[PDB]
Amino acid sequence: GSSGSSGYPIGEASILATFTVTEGKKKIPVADCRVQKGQLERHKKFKLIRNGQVIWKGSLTSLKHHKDDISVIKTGMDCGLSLDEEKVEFKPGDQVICYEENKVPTKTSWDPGFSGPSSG
Repeated sequence: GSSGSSGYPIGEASILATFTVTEGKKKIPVADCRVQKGQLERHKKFKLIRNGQVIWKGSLTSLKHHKDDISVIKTGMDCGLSLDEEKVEFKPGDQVICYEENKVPTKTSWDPGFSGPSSG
C-alpha cells in the first residue's frame, strides 16, 4: 500500500561495506554504514535503499558502534545494523534512511547561519 508515512528523515546513512557476523552458531548479517548527515536513533524506523528501491522497511533489531552498546550515532560515526529479515541483503551502494512514523511537523522558522574560519 502506501509507501512511507507522513514525516521526515532524521539522518541518511550510506553503506560503505557489508559483512556477516556469528552469534552462538547462527550467522547474522551486518551492514556497515557511515552517517553522512544527521544521526541514527535506536528506536525510530529504518529502511534499506538499493538502486533507489526499498528492500527492507521497519525498525532494526540491533545496533552497535564497535564494542559499545550505543543508542544514538552522531555524524562521522561508524555503526553496524542488522535486519531481522536476513533475506534482505545489503551492499556498498545502498542507503539507510532513519525516519519517524507518526505525523508531520509544521516547520515555522527560516534563518540561515554558518561558521567555519581558518586557522593554523
